[PDB]
Amino acid sequence: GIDPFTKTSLYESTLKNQTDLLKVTQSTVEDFRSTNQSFTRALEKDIANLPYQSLITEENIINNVGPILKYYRHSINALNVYLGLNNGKVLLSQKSDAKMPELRDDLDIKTKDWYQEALKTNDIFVTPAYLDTVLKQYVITYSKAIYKDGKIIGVLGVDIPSEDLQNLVAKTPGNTFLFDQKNKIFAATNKELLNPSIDHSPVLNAYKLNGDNNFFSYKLNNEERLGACTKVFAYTACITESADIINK
Ligand SMILES: CC(C)[C@H](N)C(=O)O
Repeated sequence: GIDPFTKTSLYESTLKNQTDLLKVTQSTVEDFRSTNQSFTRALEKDIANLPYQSLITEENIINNVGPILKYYRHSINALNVYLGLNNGKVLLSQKSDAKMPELRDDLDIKTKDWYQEALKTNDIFVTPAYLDTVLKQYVITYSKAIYKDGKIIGVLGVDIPSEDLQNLVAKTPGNTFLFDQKNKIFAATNKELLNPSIDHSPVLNAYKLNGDNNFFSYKLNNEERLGACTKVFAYTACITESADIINK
C-alpha cells in the first residue's frame, strides 16, 4: 500500500515475523548442541566414576568402559562413541552386527583435532562437520578429556551425523538456512539452496553491513527481498523473503 503509514505497518509486522522465525532456527542449532553436550558430560561422569583399577589396563577398559559406550551410543543413536588413549589406541563402539567394542590401533588419533583440541581445553570440544573414517559419514564430533583425581584417562568422543542437524533445520518454519564456518551452505528449509553454485553473496554481503538480527533489503533479478542473519556458534543462520509483502 502506497500510504507510508500502511507500508510501515507491513514492514514492522514482517520484520517481527521473520525475526521470530530466524530465532526458531537459532534455537534449533542451540538445542542440538546443548543436548549433545549434556550427553557427553554424563558419559564423562560415568567413566570417571569407575575405580582406577577398571581404567588402568586395556582389557579392563574394554570390559568396563565398553558397555557404557555402547549403552550411551544406543540411547541417543550416535554413530560412534569412543575413548582414545595416550598409547594411540581407541576403544570404539560403532554402529553396525552387534559386535562388542574393540580396541583399535589404526585410527591415527593423535593427528585428529577431536583428540588434540580436547587436551587444550577443559570444555567439550565441538568439531566442524567432517568425514568420519570409521563409518564414512559426515559427523559432528563432541570430545572431552576425561580426568579422574587430576589424572587423564583419555579423550572421549561422540560422533553425531551432521545430517541430523541438517534435517532439524530443514523442518523449521520459514525460508531459513545455515552456513558453516567457511560460509558454505550447510542446511536449508528449501533444498534448492543447497546447490553449490547458488550465489549467496548478496545475503552474506548484506549481513556483513548490517550485523546480527538486523533486518535488511537486497536485490535478486532486480526484485526486492528482505532478510536477516545472525551468528550461531560458528554458523551463520539467515532468513529471506520477497519484499512483495511491503511493496504490493
Ligand atoms: C576415530 C573416529 C571414530 C573419528 N570419527 C575420526 O574420524 O577420527
